[PDB]
Amino acid sequence: QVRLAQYGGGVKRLGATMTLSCVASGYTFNDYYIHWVRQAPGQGFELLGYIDPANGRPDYAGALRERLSFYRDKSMETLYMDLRSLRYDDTAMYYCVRNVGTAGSLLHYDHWGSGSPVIVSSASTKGPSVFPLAPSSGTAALGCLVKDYFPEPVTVSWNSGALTSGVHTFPAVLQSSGLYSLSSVVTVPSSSLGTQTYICNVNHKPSNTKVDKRVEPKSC
Amino acid sequence: EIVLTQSPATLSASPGERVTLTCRASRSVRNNVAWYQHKGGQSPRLLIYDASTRAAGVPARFSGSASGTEFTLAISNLESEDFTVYFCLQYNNWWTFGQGTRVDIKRTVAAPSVFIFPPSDEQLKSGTASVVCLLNNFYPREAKVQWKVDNALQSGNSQESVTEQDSKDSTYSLSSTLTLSKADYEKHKVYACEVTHQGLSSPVTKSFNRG
Amino acid sequence: ENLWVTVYYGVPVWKEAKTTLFCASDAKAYETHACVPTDPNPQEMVLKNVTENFNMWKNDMVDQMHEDVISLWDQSLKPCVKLTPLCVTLNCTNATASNSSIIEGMCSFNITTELRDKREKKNALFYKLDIVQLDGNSSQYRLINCNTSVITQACPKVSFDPIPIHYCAPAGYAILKCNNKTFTGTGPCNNVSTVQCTHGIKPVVSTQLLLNGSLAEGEIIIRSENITKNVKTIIVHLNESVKIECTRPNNKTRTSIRIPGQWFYATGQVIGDIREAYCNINESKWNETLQRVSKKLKEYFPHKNITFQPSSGGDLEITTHSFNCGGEFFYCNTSSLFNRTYMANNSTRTITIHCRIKQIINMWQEVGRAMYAPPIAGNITCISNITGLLLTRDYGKNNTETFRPGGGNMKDNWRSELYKYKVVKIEPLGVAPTRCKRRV
Ligand SMILES: *[C@@H]1O[C@H](CO)[C@@H](O[C@@H]2O[C@H](CO)[C@@H](O[C@@H]3O[C@H](CO[C@H]4O[C@H](CO[C@H]5O[C@H](CO)[C@@H](O)[C@H](O)[C@@H]5O)[C@@H](O)[C@H](O)[C@@H]4O)[C@@H](O)[C@H](O[C@H]4O[C@H](CO)[C@@H](O)[C@H](O)[C@@H]4O)[C@@H]3O)[C@H](O)[C@H]2NC(C)=O)[C@H](O)[C@H]1NC(C)=O
Ligand SMILES: *[C@@H]1O[C@H](CO)[C@@H](O[C@@H]2O[C@H](CO)[C@@H](O[C@@H]3O[C@H](CO)[C@@H](O)[C@H](O[C@H]4O[C@H](CO)[C@@H](O)[C@H](O)[C@@H]4O)[C@@H]3O)[C@H](O)[C@H]2NC(C)=O)[C@H](O)[C@H]1NC(C)=O
Ligand SMILES: *[C@@H]1O[C@H](CO)[C@@H](O[C@@H]2O[C@H](CO)[C@@H](O)[C@H](O)[C@H]2NC(C)=O)[C@H](O)[C@H]1NC(C)=O
Ligand SMILES: *[C@@H]1O[C@H](CO)[C@@H](O)[C@H](O)[C@H]1NC(C)=O
Ligand SMILES: *[C@@H]1O[C@H](CO)[C@@H](O)[C@H](O)[C@H]1NC(C)=O
Repeated sequence: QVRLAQYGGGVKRLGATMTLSCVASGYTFNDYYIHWVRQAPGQGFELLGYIDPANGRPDYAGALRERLSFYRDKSMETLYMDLRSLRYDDTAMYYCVRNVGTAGSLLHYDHWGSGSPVIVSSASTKGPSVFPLAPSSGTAALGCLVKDYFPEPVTVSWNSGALTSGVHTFPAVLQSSGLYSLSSVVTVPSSSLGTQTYICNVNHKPSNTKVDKRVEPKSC
Repeated sequence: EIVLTQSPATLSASPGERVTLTCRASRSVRNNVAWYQHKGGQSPRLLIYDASTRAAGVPARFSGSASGTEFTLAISNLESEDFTVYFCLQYNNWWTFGQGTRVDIKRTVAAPSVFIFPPSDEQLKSGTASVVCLLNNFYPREAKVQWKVDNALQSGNSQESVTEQDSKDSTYSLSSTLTLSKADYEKHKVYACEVTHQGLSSPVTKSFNRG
Repeated sequence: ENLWVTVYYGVPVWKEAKTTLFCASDAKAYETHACVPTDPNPQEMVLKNVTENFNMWKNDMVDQMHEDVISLWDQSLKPCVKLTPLCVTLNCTNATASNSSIIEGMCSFNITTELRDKREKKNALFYKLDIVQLDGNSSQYRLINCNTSVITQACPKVSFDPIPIHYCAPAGYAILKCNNKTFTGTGPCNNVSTVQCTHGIKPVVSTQLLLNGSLAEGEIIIRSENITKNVKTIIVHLNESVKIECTRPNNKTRTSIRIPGQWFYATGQVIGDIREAYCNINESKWNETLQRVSKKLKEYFPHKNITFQPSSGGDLEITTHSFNCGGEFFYCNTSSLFNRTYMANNSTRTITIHCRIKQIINMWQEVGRAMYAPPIAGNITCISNITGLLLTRDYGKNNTETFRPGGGNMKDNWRSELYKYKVVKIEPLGVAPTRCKRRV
């Protein structure tokens, strides 16, 4: 019955100040505390802070007392994060959570919001640089490197979608500079390096650019 | 302060069976411990609070217990939908989270096929020459890759990626990348990726030479 | 052998249960409470060799009298004027007094009066806290809460004040007191005693600390929940009173605006030169009390330092000490008072603190309803006795804990006083065996 809608997110530029909003729907707004949790990729969850919506009392983590701010509006029952001076490590999935508590103590969390992903980078919309990784020369693998494209997603296929034997398009990795890169691989017989033709089809919908790269010629 | 060390990282079972996850606390937390089920992208759901009490609307096949400074999550009738991440939480003090644990499909032991990929000459013209290692069709998740250039260990300046578990034969595929510049690519002649997996009997290493 | 059943009436045993509690009144009153209910004289007896568990968190009558306070406030505020037609657009320039930035409403507007012919121009005096700025030109202004709720003026001659109230048990229900001195808010008392009704609990409304209350028996007592270290509010009860002196130095001119039989009250003009209202604290009593409180709090926490800061964020009800005195509501800067630290190993000097006062106050637990305080003429002086603190804690880290004031929820203030009592239901029909049959 209760729902925690979240708004704001997507891509934010480096060094800027960002705002997230949440709306609670179906319960007594003054009764429950609200906590703000986040998850970086490849890391466990950690708590930023919490807010009492009744009197606006916040509390913050030790390492982030200077960069955060919480507040709320009681009439539209809306809650807001402000985070100042975004840095590259803040790439995370952000959630609000409702907290169950007694008259004197706080307890487990019950509900989790829909969330709001945040990608921090200062990079323009750009097509992919495509580098044909050389075939291994009974089963031999060949692949390709997609590098420095923004934003997500990217489409990779082989032989115009025909060569599907062991296609493994790995998930996109955000580099330190603020750009995405990944490696796409496929496996063929070792003799087929000398006979079969190879196409790495890369398409980028936001920049809308498509290159069918030659991975075949360095069969050496 | 409090560190919840969840254990192990990965558990494997067939559908319908029983499975058991452990959460080790750094010190005494009384029984202010909860367990949550994490869906594949959606909002996580509360399973168990106060270390033994099943929450409302939760299926009855879930169970949980406390053993002092150790907490146990048991699933009796593990379904196909239940192959997901679960994590342990504590609230005796300031709030901390464990690493979580993925439950995947059990199958037989599968050895990785390993390939090494030199930097492309297009990448040399760009100058961002990076080396690729590939492991294909292995089981389980335990596997480990190291990077050695001129038999010298490289760490930090590398990336890893794992495919999702294959829906047909339950195996896995892992790529790793050693990022370097042109000048960093010039100091060494012999490049190698060293692969250790429980399916393999040894740290099998693939290698190549420059030029 | 030869035992048979027997029944006994008037059995001294009880259970714990919820009930509705009765209340008392006073002879003199403001004039539902003014003449009712009865005003009896209570007596107390000691239950010798009786041990009983108490818990000041789980007990129910705190919520009951919280509802009673809300209901009495609503019934008192019900026969009052609604200030709806004052929500028209205000044009304020605010340059009449010697200094204008202190108060910043001095605001003309149109109001219907006594004919419903056409609205007439009037002007009044207001505080900038109760005034919000509309869009566009800055000289346009609006009342603060009229975008959210209706605002009612309190009639000045029916003003409610901390009249002491006795809570009477109904028939068949008994009240237990726990006269032990070192009661910790939970656990078994071996000093149980019974009354018919409680003493004179006053409806005190205050934030960041409580005042005009009772005093502890031994030294300073600390009450807190013990389910987890993550606590909402920790109550500190003093064994020694400290005196506070509050003052609003200026005199004010009440003016009346006629809207039918109602008569709206506003401020006309401040008399004389402007001075900012302020409060005074005996410095030696305050710092000695803080030292005693910190060195008593480190019993719970073994090896970590103790450090104080004022609260951050939120509305003025938690960033400042807010209370009522006379007919006027005060908000007191407490930044200088709570700046201390201590390592874990009689009336000289006076701290003065600056204040601000505002007329439109929300209900002290709830938004979506607000009331307008009437202006009070003349200078106001107040003296009060502060009896305890309501504190919260930060996380902190190794070697250092951190405690800061809080307590926006008004219910914990009354929970700081009704910790003694508990209500039990009498079960007088215990059966027994005996060595006797019945006549046949
Ligand atoms: C009609 O009625 C309403 C309800 O009664 C009146 O109240 C207004 O409602 C709107 C809509 O909810 C609010 O707008 C929001 O304001 C947020 C903050 O804006 C100002 O307030 C801050 C002061 O409060 C806090 O200050 C600091 C941190 O800022 C804390 O430490 C402190 O404890 C306080 O809690 C100012 O500091 C701040 O700089 C602003 O001046 C906005 O953040 C909020 O979300 C927006 O956030 C981003 C832009 O900042 C962006 O993502 C979006 O635009 C997003 O919308 C939102 O705008 C009003 O604040 C609120 N006014 C109040 C409460 O006084 C309303 O006034 C009334 N209409 C008229 C005409 O009077
Ligand atoms: C805590 O305890 C202290 C100690 O008693 C207490 O201070 C006293 O408060 C009362 C009421 O707030 C004050 O009494 C006022 O005194 C002035 C001067 O004598 C009177 O003019 C006042 O009369 C008002 O009310 C009348 C009836 O409505 C009106 O006709 C009249 O015009 C006034 O508006 C009122 O009786 C008293 O002076 C102080 N001080 C002392 C030393 O008694 C304090 O209020 C308690 N509570 C709190 C929250 O601190
Ligand atoms: C009450 O205690 C405080 C804290 O010890 C005293 O404040 C200190 O006063 C000395 C000089 O008297 C200053 O050098 C310190 O910097 C003050 N510390 C502060 C403000 O934190 C205060 O003087 C004491 N008051 C009385 C009347 O004894
Ligand atoms: C009050 O209770 C405490 C709890 O142990 C006890 O130590 C103390 O002696 C009691 N007070 C009296 C006067 O017996
Ligand atoms: C507390 O005292 C220190 C002393 O240097 C001062 O720097 C700080 O601003 C003070 N804080 C408050 C809230 O008064």
